[PDB]
Order: sequence, then C-alpha cells, then structure tokens
Amino acid sequence: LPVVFEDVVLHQATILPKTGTVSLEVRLLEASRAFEVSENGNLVVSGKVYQWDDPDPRLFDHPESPT
Amino acid sequence: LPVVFEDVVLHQATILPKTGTVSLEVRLLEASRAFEVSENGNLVVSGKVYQWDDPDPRLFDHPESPT
Repeated sequence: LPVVFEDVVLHQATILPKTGTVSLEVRLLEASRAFEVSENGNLVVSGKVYQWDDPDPRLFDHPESPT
Repeated sequence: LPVVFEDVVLHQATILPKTGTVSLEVRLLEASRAFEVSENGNLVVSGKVYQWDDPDPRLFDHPESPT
C-alpha cells in the first residue's frame, strides 16, 4: 500500500513509561481522507492520509545537490 | 444536550428517492471535535460539533431591530 500524508500536525508528545503501556487509538474518516490519533481522549496527531493511486518513481530521483 | 455546531459545510445535496431509501452515515472524532456525514462513501456535511459546557440564556435575547 503506497500512502501519502498531508498537513500532518503533532500536538503533544507522548512519553513511554518504563513500566506499563500507553494505548493509542486511531480513527480514519475515509470520505474526507483524514485521520486522528488520540491518547485518553487528548489529540496527539492529526492530518490527512490516503492511498497513492498512481505512483511515480520519478519523484524519488535524487534532487540537484545544494553543493 | 445543548450543542454547538461550528464551521459546517454542505458539499452536495442528497435527493430523497420516491421509492427506496438513502442511508446516511455520521462519524465523530471527539478529540478533534469534528464530524462527517457520508452518503455511499461521498462526503456530504463536514464541520465541528461539541457539547455546550455552560449554556447562557442571554445569548437568545432578541437583538434590537435596526428599523
């Protein structure tokens, strides 16, 4: 599955405890091509995710070097 | 439930069929306080909806008419 993200925003940084676990929930809105990651109801990440219909290997040709 | 809708956008009109039924699906993202209404996989209504924490009657006092 080739995927394209857009307008990703990171709202808060989740910290991994030395003991226990953190539950992250992921909800997709397929119609609007949007997603949302949450932890205990507090938004952590937001943006747009959808499938790349027609890949172009040209996009991965290396850019003109700065130097 | 006193509620608040915000930044609502209607993207297309659903035509109610004379015979049959049309099924609308509504999904909520509580953390983002956003909602989407899709019709067979096509976005219809998008915006934000959330509970009104502190209702206040003053907001409904009738504005003095300019005329």
